[PDB]
Amino acid sequence: ALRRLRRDWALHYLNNRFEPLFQRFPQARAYLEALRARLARYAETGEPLDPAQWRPNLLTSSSSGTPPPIVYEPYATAPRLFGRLDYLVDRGVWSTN
Amino acid sequence: REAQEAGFALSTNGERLELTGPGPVPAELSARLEEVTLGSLAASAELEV
Amino acid sequence: IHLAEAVEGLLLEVNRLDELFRQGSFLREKTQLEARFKEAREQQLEALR
Repeated sequence: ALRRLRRDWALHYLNNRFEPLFQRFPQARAYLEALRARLARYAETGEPLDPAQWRPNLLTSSSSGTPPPIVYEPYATAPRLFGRLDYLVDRGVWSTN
Repeated sequence: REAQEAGFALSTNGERLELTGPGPVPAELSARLEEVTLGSLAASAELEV
Repeated sequence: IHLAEAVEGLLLEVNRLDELFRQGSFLREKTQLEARFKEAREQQLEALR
């Protein structure tokens, strides 16, 4: 019950912080809702949030379209074409974010 | 001063501490006690940073 | 980039959540909850006694 109280108090507080962000980024509604749920989960459970696991990866740089994004890849391999999913090793175990 | 005004003695055993007095401690001053101990811990944290 | 800075602020909001849990109102609510549960426990125990 105290975990429930922590979670719902956190949700009530974060509503005021996410509503302006909801208006600012309506397209990011799903991501913002998931992040708010994760923050509530951290508030109740106490599990330390990983910033590297909840930081949106900005693959693209905002281009004006003039000139449009032009990429030349003479050495066109699968990691260099589709992008490679990097991994980190902890205790000899593969992991990624 | 806000606790002894209610007739409660603040017993300390480190950063964490409790109250000694007749009957159970009411909610307000118990909340104040745990509030100040949590604040002291986080204040040591921000002191070190 | 605006989304990145906003989500960075949201990630930093973990400290804001922590300091909300040291505030007077939330802690008073928590102490009232634990106090009602406790007094239920003592009333059950004294009924048994």
